[PDB]
Amino acid sequence: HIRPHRTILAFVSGIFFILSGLSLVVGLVLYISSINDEMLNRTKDAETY
Amino acid sequence: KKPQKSKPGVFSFLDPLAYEIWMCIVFAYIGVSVVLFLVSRFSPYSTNEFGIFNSLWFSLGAFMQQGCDISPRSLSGRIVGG
Amino acid sequence: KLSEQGVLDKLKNKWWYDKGECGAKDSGSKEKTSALSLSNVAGVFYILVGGLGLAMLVALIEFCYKSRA
Repeated sequence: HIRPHRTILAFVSGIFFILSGLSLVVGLVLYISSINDEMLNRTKDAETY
Repeated sequence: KKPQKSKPGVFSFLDPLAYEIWMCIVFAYIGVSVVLFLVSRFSPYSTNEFGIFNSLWFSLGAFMQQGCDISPRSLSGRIVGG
Repeated sequence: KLSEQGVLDKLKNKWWYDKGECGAKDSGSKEKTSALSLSNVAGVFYILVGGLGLAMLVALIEFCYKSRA
């Protein structure tokens, strides 16, 4: 934005934004999966919630 | 005790999948359409048509298994489609 | 004499099983059905993101072949 010449700066910055979100998805998918199976292994009881 | 009828919820059709899955389908929907636009509209592109309004429409038709008007013709476009 | 009358078998059936906290039909009676979790279908998401990254690597090497040509 400071230097409008050398137009390659906007395109490369777009790639870092897209690779940021894809890294955030596999962060959330691995997070939610690691939470769900830890509720699964515990032994069920009638008196415990 | 006499059996009584319980009214189901209005969104009970969403029950065979968990709500954590329905969130990730929307996240995967946005992620493919952004990548498919970027990988198709490069700097030398010919006569390409995959804009962002076409790329959201292609991904919506592919999930619902209802077909599409147009298909990717570039190899990187066919990978992200398949 | 007690062994042939089944009295030794009747006593073992009483203290072991009838005084048991959980019976065979106790755990057998409880069934439930569960929704699919993310951990079941998590591998298809891992194929999907890896399918995205390979498409970007092909797009780089094709432009490099176009620039040489």
